[PDB]
Amino acid sequence: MASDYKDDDDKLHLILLPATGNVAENSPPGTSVHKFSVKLSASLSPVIPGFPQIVNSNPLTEAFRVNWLSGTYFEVVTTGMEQLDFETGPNIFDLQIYVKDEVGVTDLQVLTVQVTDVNEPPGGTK
Ligand SMILES: [Ca+2]
Ligand SMILES: [Ca+2]
Ligand SMILES: [Ca+2]
Repeated sequence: MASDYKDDDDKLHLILLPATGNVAENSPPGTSVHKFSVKLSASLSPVIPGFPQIVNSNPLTEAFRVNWLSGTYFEVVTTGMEQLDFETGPNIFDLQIYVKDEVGVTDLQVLTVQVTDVNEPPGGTK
């Protein structure tokens, strides 16, 4: 009926199956965690600034954003409103990302973000 039908073949989909992310704790500011690509639409029309979209996240975590590098290439950037601390406890969170083109294409995916403990500098507060 529909499930048997290859619905994916006759529709546009993102390049690089989603989705994983991993950075060395919150040590690097504004450093991309992972990059994802989108298949070129037949229309190939340009998209407005702020490529769609972050719909949800697994709490408690605030330090991520979407960076549209160009055309159909983008990556998630770390260190936003607040920084992430390993000592807090949580090390992984899933981000529900919604993707929409100008033509009206749609796709929802989950992006896991991992936090890795980073060693403090040899010099610092005594
Ligand atoms: Ca740590
Ligand atoms: Ca630390
Ligand atoms: Ca450490």
